[PDB]
Amino acid sequence: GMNKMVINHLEKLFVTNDAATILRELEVQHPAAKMIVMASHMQEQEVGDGTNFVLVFAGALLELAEELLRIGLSVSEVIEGYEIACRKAHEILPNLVC
Amino acid sequence: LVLSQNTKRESGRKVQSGNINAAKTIADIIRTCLGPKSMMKMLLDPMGGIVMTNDGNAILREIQVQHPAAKSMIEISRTQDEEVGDGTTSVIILAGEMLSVAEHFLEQQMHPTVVISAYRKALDDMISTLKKISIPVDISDSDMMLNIINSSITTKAISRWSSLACNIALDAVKMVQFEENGRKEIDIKKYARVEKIPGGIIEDSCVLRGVMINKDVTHPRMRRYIKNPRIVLLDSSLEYKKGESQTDIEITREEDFTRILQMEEEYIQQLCEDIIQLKPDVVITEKGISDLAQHYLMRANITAIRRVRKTDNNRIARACGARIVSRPEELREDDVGTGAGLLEIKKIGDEYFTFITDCKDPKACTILLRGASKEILSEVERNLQDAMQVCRNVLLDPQLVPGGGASEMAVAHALTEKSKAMTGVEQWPYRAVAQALEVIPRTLIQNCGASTIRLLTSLRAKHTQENCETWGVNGETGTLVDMKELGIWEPLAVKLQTYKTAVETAVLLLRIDDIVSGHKKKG
Amino acid sequence: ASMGTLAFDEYGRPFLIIKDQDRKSRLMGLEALKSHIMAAKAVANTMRTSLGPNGLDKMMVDKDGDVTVTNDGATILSMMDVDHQIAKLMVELSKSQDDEIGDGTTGVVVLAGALLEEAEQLLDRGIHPIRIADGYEQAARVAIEHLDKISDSVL
Amino acid sequence: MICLAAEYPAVKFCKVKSSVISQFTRNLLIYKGGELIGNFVRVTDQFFAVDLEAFLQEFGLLPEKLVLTSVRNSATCHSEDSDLEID
Amino acid sequence: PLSVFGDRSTGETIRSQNVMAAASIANIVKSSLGPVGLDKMLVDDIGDVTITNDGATILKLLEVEHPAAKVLCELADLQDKEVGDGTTSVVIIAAELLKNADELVKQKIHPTSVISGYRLACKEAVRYINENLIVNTDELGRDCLINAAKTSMSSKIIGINGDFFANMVVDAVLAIKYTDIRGQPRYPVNSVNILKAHGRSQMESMLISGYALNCVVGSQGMPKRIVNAKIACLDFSLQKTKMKLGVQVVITDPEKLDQIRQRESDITKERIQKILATGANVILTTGGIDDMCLKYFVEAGAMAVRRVLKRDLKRIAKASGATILSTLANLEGEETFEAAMLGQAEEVVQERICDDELILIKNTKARTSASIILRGANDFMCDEMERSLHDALCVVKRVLESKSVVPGGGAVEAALSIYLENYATSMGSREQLAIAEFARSLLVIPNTLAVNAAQDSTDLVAKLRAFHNEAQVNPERKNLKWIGLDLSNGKPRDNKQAGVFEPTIVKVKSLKFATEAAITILRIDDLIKLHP
Amino acid sequence: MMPTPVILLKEGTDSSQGIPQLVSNISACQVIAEAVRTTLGPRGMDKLIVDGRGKATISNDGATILKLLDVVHPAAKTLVDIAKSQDAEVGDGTTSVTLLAAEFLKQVKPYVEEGLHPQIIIRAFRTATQLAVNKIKEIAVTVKKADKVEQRKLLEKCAMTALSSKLISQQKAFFAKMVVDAVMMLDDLLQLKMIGIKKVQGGALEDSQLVAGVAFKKTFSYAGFEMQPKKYHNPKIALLNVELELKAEKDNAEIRVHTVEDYQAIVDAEWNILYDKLEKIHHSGAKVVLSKLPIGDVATQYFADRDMFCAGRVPEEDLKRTMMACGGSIQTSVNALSADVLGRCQVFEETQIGGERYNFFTGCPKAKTCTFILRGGAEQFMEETERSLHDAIMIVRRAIKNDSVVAGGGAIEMELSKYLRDYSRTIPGKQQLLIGAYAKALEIIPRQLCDNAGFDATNILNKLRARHAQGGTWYGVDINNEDIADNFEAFVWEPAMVRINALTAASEAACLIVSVDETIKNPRSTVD
Ligand SMILES: Nc1ncnc2c1ncn2[C@@H]1O[C@H](COP(=O)(O)OP(=O)(O)O)[C@@H](O)[C@H]1O
Ligand SMILES: Nc1ncnc2c1ncn2[C@@H]1O[C@H](COP(=O)(O)OP(=O)(O)O)[C@@H](O)[C@H]1O
Ligand SMILES: Nc1ncnc2c1ncn2[C@@H]1O[C@H](COP(=O)(O)OP(=O)(O)O)[C@@H](O)[C@H]1O
Ligand SMILES: [Mg+2]
Ligand SMILES: [Mg+2]
Ligand SMILES: [Mg+2]
Ligand SMILES: [Mg+2]
Ligand SMILES: [Mg+2]
Repeated sequence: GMNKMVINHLEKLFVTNDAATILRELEVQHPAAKMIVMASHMQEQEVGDGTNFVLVFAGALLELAEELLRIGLSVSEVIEGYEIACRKAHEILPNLVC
Repeated sequence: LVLSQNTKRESGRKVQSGNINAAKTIADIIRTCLGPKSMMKMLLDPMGGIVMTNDGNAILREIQVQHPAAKSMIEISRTQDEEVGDGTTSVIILAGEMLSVAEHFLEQQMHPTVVISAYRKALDDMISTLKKISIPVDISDSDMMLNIINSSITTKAISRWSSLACNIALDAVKMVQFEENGRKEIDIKKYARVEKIPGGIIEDSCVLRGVMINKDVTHPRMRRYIKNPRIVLLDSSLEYKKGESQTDIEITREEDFTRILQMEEEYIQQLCEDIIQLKPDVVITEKGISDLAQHYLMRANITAIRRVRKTDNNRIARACGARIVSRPEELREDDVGTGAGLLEIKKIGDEYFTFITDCKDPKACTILLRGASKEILSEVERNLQDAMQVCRNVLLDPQLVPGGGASEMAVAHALTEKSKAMTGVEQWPYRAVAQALEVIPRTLIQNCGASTIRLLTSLRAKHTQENCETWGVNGETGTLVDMKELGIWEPLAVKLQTYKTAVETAVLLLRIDDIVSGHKKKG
Repeated sequence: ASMGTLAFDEYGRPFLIIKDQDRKSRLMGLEALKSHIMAAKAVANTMRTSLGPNGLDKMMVDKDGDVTVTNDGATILSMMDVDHQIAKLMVELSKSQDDEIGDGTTGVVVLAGALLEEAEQLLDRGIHPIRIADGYEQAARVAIEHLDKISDSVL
Repeated sequence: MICLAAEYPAVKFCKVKSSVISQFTRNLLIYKGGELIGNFVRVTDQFFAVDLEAFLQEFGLLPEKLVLTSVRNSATCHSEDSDLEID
Repeated sequence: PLSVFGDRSTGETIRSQNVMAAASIANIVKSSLGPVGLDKMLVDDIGDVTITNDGATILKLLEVEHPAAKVLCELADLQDKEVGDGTTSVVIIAAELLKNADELVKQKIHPTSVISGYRLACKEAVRYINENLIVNTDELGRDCLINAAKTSMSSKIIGINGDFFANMVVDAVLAIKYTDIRGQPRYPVNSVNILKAHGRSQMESMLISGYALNCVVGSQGMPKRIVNAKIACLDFSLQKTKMKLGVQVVITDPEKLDQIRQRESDITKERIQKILATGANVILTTGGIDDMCLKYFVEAGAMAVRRVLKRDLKRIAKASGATILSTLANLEGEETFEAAMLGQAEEVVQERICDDELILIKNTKARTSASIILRGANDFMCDEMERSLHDALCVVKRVLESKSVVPGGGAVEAALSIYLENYATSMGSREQLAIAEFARSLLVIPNTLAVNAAQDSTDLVAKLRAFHNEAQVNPERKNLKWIGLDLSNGKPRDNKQAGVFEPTIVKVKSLKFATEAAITILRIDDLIKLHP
Repeated sequence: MMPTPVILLKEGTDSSQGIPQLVSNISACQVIAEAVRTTLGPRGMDKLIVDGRGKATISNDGATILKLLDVVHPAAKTLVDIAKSQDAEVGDGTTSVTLLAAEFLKQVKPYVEEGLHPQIIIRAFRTATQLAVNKIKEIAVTVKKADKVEQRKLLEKCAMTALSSKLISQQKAFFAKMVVDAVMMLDDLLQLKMIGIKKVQGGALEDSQLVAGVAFKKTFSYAGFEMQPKKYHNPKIALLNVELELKAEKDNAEIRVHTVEDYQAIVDAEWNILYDKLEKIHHSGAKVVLSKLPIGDVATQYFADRDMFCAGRVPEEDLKRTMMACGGSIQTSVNALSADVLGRCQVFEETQIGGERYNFFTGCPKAKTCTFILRGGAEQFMEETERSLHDAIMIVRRAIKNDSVVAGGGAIEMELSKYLRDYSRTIPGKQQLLIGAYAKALEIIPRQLCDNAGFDATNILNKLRARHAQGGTWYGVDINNEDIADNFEAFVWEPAMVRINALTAASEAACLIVSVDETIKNPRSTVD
């Protein structure tokens, strides 16, 4: 990954490749992006790493949700399938411990 | 400061994403205006007029945009409308779908040229499959032509009066058909004029065996009803006029002034006598007719009409079998138009209209439209234009292709089956643009109001069978129907043009990765 | 020759290096030396007329309208409302001469002006300015030794 | 004037704000060759397009009024070398 | 002190500014080079859209204020004028040459030495190209023309359809072939009328064996098809006669006015009667025709087309054997029209093309002409097809006139870089560095080709340079001179075998023009910009 | 792009991404280096920078020039940061760091333009820097003899090399001897605050002196001060932190009396408190009294009556320096003024230096401090003299820490370039180009020296390359002879840590600049 030079409203200079820091310094305005940022910050507070994973996975999930909604599915059905798959993934994850 | 201060330039993935999104927005504007269950839209012109239609071309024409990709899509709509006259909404939707499909791969590390090559291969295979699944048409069977026109007009507001509109369009097209010097033509634009008079009822609309103009006799004493007129058409005025060279006179004798005026009158009389020599009954001119000329014609019992437009005069010549002559002294017997079976100047509403409506074997016609208002009549005229364009497309090319998304699914399945033997990097865009054709059944189902996913899956499973190329979606009941039973068929030429135009629009918009703006015309 | 450099990019995007670089001037190379020598020459030529018994006074008026008729070079330069940086350097030189010795506050300015005037035509012939400074230092050492040699003592 | 622009391509219909150049706004500048020719403002006092067309044509201001080709033909205008036949 | 009313920038400041302007102009078009290049969309303030890939068009449409950038813009325009191909490559090469020359100058290398080195390097590169890197097209046959056209149309809106468009271009060029004095076969491209019309796909574009006019018959009464046409080309208007400014009609006897007015049109009547009595069928005139003459032609059952372009009329007359007649006057002082002035064509029709009509003069005799009708999705696409088609026609003309072609895909650039790097060591001291930098700068083209394809530019160019160095060092491995880039797979490939050629004139002219432009901008060391 | 009815970031946010952003960063670094190029070498020139207030700063120091610039480019500020870092860690090389970093970036710009992955360039820089630092540590010359005269000579040579680029280069031997003498008297921590630097206008550069003691300006004398003697031949110094004047006993103290006798007693008590403090000071035997707090006029007159010297409001730094030089101790209470808390100096004297009165405490035999009294004809003259002396002092201190020296004039960097090129000629080839670019970039300093001197850079570069290749380590640029010479034998010496830190900082800055692919600037808040 490549570091990013981010200048906040106070002209302070941040150069980093930490996703949480980039989101914090960026002045996000869209409420949905704000919600994703809050999820990323919750991940940072709870664990301390994996924020960029949170952003990437959320973006991929929402893109594929848009695809599913366009191909004729309903929002509730997509949500139910996502929850079922998340439960299945949480079930599978302990079996992958090396 | 190398370039101008107002010059704006951007490049990269941002330009591609913006172009694809603009095309998608253009598609989404008119997505809900496809199929027999389409809903009309009201367009407010900058001039104050109201356009009320569901035809794609008019809606896209009455919209001003800034993004150049949107302008390209508007031009594609105009090209599809001008070339074949039908399938205008379908091509925009198809282009948007292919552009979204291409963006899918563009987000990955695939170069646009690979996508373009796959698109062109898919277009060639699409053309081949469409030609393969076509069926012939016997144009001598009026029933088949009427059914084709009906299937063309079921999606418009004129579908309420379907048989009347189909008969009008078919009769007008067959009547305007002409052949000369071994060259066939239809030429709906010039002849076969559609004239709309608000009021009355649409059921009273009809196609005339001749023409009709908004003109009245120049002098009341002339006959307003002639049984079997002989019609003479002219370009030149029937009035004394100046010459090109400066021709100042010089009068010294007393009687020269009176003599000059007498020669003016005598010239008018000579012109009128040359006209009368052919013994006509109606005289039509594209320019003025002098009052003395009116008197001299009236002494010979001749009806004279003046200030007729050149296009209307040509239409009259085609209808009554005459020839426009600009020099009355060079008027031959062949120039006199015999073949007009009736001429009648009658009153409709508060305006006088001239009818020549009993012609034997006319090569021009006027479609008299009567309706609730000007907007309704404009929509009816657009629908009739679509019907006549479809009729002439069938007459020129007698092939036929199943409609209602059956052809889309059949071609998609054929291309998908062909894609199993590629084993290349470009097979993915090939398959993904093959499946992009499923948008037409998808939007048909969506407009019908039924479940998209279940019906689309059922249709795909049906098309996986061997003899199911004609299985499509019923656009008004949301059920799978064999289109050889429903009867919805549409010309092969329209399908070919739509697919070519959509694929080439996608190709054109996929070759752009930089936008520069703000520079002046500089010539 | 001023207002920095006008490129604004190599590609088209904005290119800002220094705050308010559009309102900042800059002088480069020999032109800066020429301007400095010209300013110092002007100051020295102004101050040289007040040298010696036949020198003429300068009438200085401050911002309040007060009048100060004087011959003291250090006072004249102190009350002068210069803006050029080299002129301020000349004023500081005169004040330093006043502080350390108290006399000859005009001779220093005239001598510096003449030195820079000669250095101007030396630079026009392609000599590096540091070489000129080194030669001036060597000659100053020689002159100081000669002054010590020819000095005389008083009771 | 948008409609008239289609009829008369040679004209250069344009707009301008009053601020970019108080009585100016509350209470049609024709230029030909760089000098003012027509000097009519508040033309609403003296509506649809052909009315304005007649209003301007009555004073010999609007130029006198063509077939719509496929799209266009022009390619270039330079030393063509002509279509020399032989020798 | 100087008191000049303006801005004066001198030395390294102005040198860097000039190099910055050249580099910006280069970067404007660097992304439109090679088959993996992409088109650009240009929007005016009016809102017009011009999708294009041609470098000359892009640089002509842009608004440029820096003179050092205007120099490269007119350089591209000149390269387009005298060659027609390689307008982007010449700009890129010139900008890179200027960049490396400035880099050398900043190391206290005098600009005169750099200019001398650049001149020597350019001369030696041209000599090496002419002596080692040219393939005679005599033994290749017709395949060389097709391959050259396909290579020219790569990186264009018609690149994929090259298999068909190259055949169209070659046939069109060979149709207009003629030989002048000295037995030189000259190919007058730009005599092929390019007609654009949206509608069917690209593959429905038609090559007309004859000529195509973007004009229709004057009157609807005339027939729209003549089988055995007798074309009459005229250069005067057929209207009512009007006496000249020096002649004025003054009538003293009223009995003569009617005769005057009668003759006023009877003169034109007699002229048309002669024209039609000689046996003519199709009449084309640059001037206008009024309704009376149109009715004369309608009655005669002939064709009459007005407002025909002068160049189109000249092409039709030369193709069909007709002679332009600005007037009907013989050396006997009479008013006559001979049948020897009539051109003949096997057919003249009026076809409908997407709700519009154009006149097709088909299969003219005494000479063969050609025209191309381009069908596209919209106007912008047709414009791009026309530009690419003109580029292909120019390339084919260059290949046919001078029968030498060079391998494409950066093979020439890599070979020249290696050869000049070797040769620089044998000439001068500082100009040796100048020639070395010229050789290095020549490598920008393969680098840009690799970069635009998102391939490993450094490794690929290193492999190409290794191949060419082995070819030059080893006499027996001399067959590797044709090794060029294959951006489809991102690996070196023998481009001569693959069929990637281009005229030698393109490379030679681009090199000379880039060297001259670089020298011109390098000679500047001071700028005075007076305030208007 | 599209209107996007709800925008993602704040309106006015600027974003740049891709190769153009990185090459723009490299160009900005080039501009920053150009802003300071001509201040390098014995022929370097000073720069005059004027701030908004109109004050002029004249300097030959790269760090000072870069700080005075209002650099706002995010990439360019890294050069200023590394220059300040070099100034903090070493004190010299503030121009070399910026030149080397910008030259690294310029060398790798062509490879950046052709789509090379920045991580490869970063790895190449890391490897080259590690190898260069190892080579410097290997070939640096050290003498393990602990000889006083040899160590003194090494210190003097290092100081002369550090000073031979400033306006005091003509008297560089004099100032280097002064600096070396000043540094060795520091005890163990080499604290910079123990070397006072006084600037007095008027006088020649050679008139500046190093006081083996402490000197400070006279501090606002009161009435009766001129009656005190101004020279003592063995004075005892009473360093104090005490306010010696009539004042309220405490801020919140209040006196409540109901008798005139108690009123008179209170007045006499205040007078007796002051006189008791003064008498306790006087009976200690001290003759010079220095206090951080003000000394009142009554105390001044009392001391004058006893023929004693007083000086109130002395700065805290000057009191600490006086205590370190003399050996006493600063006292806040005068109750126990034993002989162990009183400083002693051989001679105290108040003299005039160019229109200012200064107090001199000379003759201290165990003094751990010094005081430079810099004479000059202008304020900026003295400021630049102080900056040059600071550079020399930092070099001498670092040399005290470790006496490892290398030859200057680009000789060390020519040797490093030769070694790096030889190493790069033996690797597979992708890293070969980058390490060769690093080695070629290591040639900027001798080229800049030649350019500033006005020579022909290319000829000197070729001669240095030929001599280093054919054997020879310390061959650099000879400015006076317009040729090359063995700079080690020419006593152009530098501490090895200077070049080590310069290379480390330049490489880190280059890697940081290269590692960035996108710059985002949020709109400014509270613009007003
Ligand atoms: N009754 C129907 N049931 C299902 N599909 C239909 C029916 N009538 C028309 N269609 C389909 O709708 C499409 C025409 O949609 P329309 O709104 O006319 O778009 P356009 O105006 O662009 O032609 C045709 O492809 C045809 O196959
Ligand atoms: N099929 C191909 N394979 C490799 N290189 C090619 C191919 N076709 C063209 N090229 C090269 O791409 C380069 C760029 O050509 P282009 O930029 O399109 O022409 P112009 O410079 O006239 O715009 C040419 O030098 C040519 O040698
Ligand atoms: N006598 C000398 N001869 C040649 N070069 C010298 C001499 N003295 C110093 N240098 C060079 O000058 C450079 C230092 O210049 P200076 O501006 O004083 O400090 P900085 O290292 O901060 O640039 C060193 O690289 C050194 O090689
Ligand atoms: Mg992590
Ligand atoms: Mg339809
Ligand atoms: Mg005196
Ligand atoms: Mg080309
Ligand atoms: Mg130094």
